[PDB]
Amino acid sequence: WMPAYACQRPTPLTHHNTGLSEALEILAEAAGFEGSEGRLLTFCRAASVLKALPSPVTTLSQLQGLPHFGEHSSRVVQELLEHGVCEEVERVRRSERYQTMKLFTQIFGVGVKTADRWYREGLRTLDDLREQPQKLTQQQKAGLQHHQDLSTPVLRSDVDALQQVVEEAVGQALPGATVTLTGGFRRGKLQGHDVDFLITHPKEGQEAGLLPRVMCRLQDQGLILYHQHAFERSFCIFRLPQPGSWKAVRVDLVVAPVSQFPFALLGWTGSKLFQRELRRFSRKEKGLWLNSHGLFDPEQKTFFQAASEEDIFRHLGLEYLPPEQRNA
DNA sequence: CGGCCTACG
DNA sequence: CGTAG
DNA sequence: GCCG
Ligand SMILES: [Cl-]
Ligand SMILES: [Mg+2]
Ligand SMILES: [Mg+2]
Ligand SMILES: [Mg+2]
Ligand code: NA
Repeated sequence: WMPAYACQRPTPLTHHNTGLSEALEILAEAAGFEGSEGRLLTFCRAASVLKALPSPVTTLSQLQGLPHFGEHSSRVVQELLEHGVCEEVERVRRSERYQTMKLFTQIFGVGVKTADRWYREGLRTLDDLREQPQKLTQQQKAGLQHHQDLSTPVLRSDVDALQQVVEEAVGQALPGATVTLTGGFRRGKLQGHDVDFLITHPKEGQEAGLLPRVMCRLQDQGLILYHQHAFERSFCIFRLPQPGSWKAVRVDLVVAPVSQFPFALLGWTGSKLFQRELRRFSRKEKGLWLNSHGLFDPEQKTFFQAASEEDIFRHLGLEYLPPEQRNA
């Protein structure tokens, strides 16, 4: 009664097993910091199964038969049910390795590999990093200078204001181009740590060269605190107005041709785990190769045309899930 | 045991 | 290496 | 870590 892939079941944003899923997610995150992507995936998948259940797990019996629950994830849940805490989870939470890797990887421009190297060198705090700016990229310098603002949640109210300013620049860059809110806010989140936008134009080909024109215009309006500069994804830090001041916010801008827009919308709406699971399902169960540009049949050597996300779910033999049910 | 999503900057 | 969902 |  519980399918094995997250793309085969609705997952709402709020659910009935929040504490259990959060614990499993700590173990997933810690596995990622050690480079164990397989263990990360299993703990993420097990967490997501609990998000999709219709009521709280109250007894270990209720895990029997659920996919992605083996000895380890079951023991975590058992300890939480019996004692309200899991010793392994709490040991990870208080560990210097976990806390420092979490802090470093949260920096824009720093991934697991950089964070791990800094950890092995003995670095532990952001001020440690600030004291040797020679070992930092321009991107990392920006991420470090803006880290405090970037750690503050972006509210839905902030999103609406940002969308209007992006639409103004996009309209001058290319009249008729459109801006669609994606990522977590499209799935119904009330907060986030960034804002994701997808830009297209109804006339195929007109979107070529668009993103540099949009970036130049936002830069000229004084709104860009940082960006990496032909391109189609821009990872920016924007100046967002606040009462009597402003704050830095991460904004991602993506361009797609309208022929690819359903695939880009699907990919950029997420969740991350939902999309990994959907691509895994496509390839392993249907023999089709999915990305944010299209869906390829490698036997016929043809690309599926899609005019909607609904088309893509139908192509893959899956019941449609609206964005609010993709919170795997 | 092999596999674990698949891109772009 | 970083980034994204 | 789990699935097939
Ligand atoms: Cl692993
Ligand atoms: Mg986002
Ligand atoms: Mg983003
Ligand atoms: Mg992210
Ligand atoms: Na980072």
